[PDB]
Order: sequence, then C-alpha cells, then structure tokens
Amino acid sequence: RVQHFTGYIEDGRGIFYSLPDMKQGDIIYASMQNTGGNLDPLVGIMAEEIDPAVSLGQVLEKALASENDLISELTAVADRIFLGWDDDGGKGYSASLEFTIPRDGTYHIFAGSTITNQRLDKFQP
Amino acid sequence: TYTTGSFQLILGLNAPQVISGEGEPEGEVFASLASLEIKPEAHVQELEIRLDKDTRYLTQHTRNLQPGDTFHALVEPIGEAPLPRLRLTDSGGKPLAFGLIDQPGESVELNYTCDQDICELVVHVDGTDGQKDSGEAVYRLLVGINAPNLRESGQTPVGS
Repeated sequence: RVQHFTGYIEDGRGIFYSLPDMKQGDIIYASMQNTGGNLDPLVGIMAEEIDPAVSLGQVLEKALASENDLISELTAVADRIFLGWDDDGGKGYSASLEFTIPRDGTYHIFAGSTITNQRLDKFQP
Repeated sequence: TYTTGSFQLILGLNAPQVISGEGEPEGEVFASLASLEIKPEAHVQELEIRLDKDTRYLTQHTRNLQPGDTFHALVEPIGEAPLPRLRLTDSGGKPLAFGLIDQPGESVELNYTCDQDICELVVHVDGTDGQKDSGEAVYRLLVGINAPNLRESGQTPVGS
C-alpha cells in the first residue's frame, strides 16, 4: 500500500494529511525529499491535529536572542508535539520514519520545514 | 624517493585468474584488514587565534572523517578575555553540536561522533555577544581526532 503526494511549503507553513481509522499493529512508513528550492524536510505523526506553528515559533524566538542551542531546544519541543518524527534519516537532509500504530484509531501526518542554519559568515536560524 | 597515491588490491585463493588482474569477487571471504584489530591513531593540533574588533567571527575547515570516528575540541583564553561561544556545523551550515561550559568555567568543550560515510566539519568560534570593542582578546584552541585525552595531552601535536 503506497501513495504519492506533492506540495509546496511557504515560510514554514506545514501541511496536514489524515490517516483515517488505522488498526493496532500496523506499521507506517514515511519519506520526504526536496525537489526544488532550499527546503529542509521534516515529518511528524500525531493523534489530535494541532498546529505546531505556535510552539515551534518559540524555538526561533529563543535562539534568535541567545545561545540556546537549537538542537537541544528543537528535540525537546518535538518530543512533546509529536509521537514520532525524523529530521535527516535519509539521503542528505531528507527524512524517513517508521512508526508502529499504538492503538486503534485515526492519526495525522505533519509535513513541513525544520529550523536550520545555512550560512558560514554568521549564525541565523 | 617514495611515492604516494591510491591503489586497488585484488587477492585470490586458488584462483589462477587473479594474476591476469581481472578477477571478479567470488566465494566466501578469507582475509581482512589488520588495523581493525587494535586502537586508532590520534591526531592533535593546537592553534592560537585572536578576535579583533572587526574580526569577531572565525571559522575553520576540518579534514574528512571516516565513519565511526570521534571529534573533540576545547578553547581556553590566554588571559582575562571573556569566554566565546563554540559550535560545530557541516559544510552547508547544518548544526551538529554545541559547546558546553564546564563547572570550572574557564573553558568550553565540544564532542561529536561520525555516522555518515563522509563527514566534512566546520568549527565556529564567535565572540559577538554584543557590540563591545574589547580590543585584542586572544584565545587558545585545541582540537583532536580520535584523541579523547585532549584535556591533558602531554605529547606535542602528533599525526597530520
């Protein structure tokens, strides 16, 4: 059972995908690859659909003002928002995820952009 | 003189076609790398850096790291200069590690381990906390590969 999707991400505004009525014991697989631009894929899975924008924005708020160590603050926030996630598990910066369905019900898949730095003259997430 | 370069080695056991130089891999392996039986060789390098008023940001590039390797670094100021920030990113700028201030807060240290087939690392040292023109602050930077004893090296910089 394989399905394809294509989309566009603008300024860290993610896209939700619905997985209606999965059964306990199923295994979900995900992979997200960049096909244009400077996008850095990120994927997460959760039960109740809530917009991560408000929570992820505080990570950019903290790093922009201090040291804060982004890789620490992002992991802590992600481990709360999502039941499972992956940043760079694939070829390059592409993500890949394996997730065993805990119980019976429906879940949501979140695709979007992570917080990264892409400069060597100065640090700016 | 001696010579330098890369090479391809084909070994055969009771396979007379090897001496032709065209033997394709077959059968079950019989030989292995000898260096894997012992401990790796450490490489250590120390440099002195200065952060001027207009040069408060400095970056350095590291040689390629093989999978399984380890990377350590530490910074210690010469005198009363304030402790700068330390972080580690790849060639594209993706963050990988951040510096930790020790309980005796006179130095900052960093650590990392290699997972990918080829890793290219860049070390960032910056003191642009604000806009103060401190002047001629100078720091000592110590780096090593497969050298967990950088705290007390003892030996002079060894290896490449």
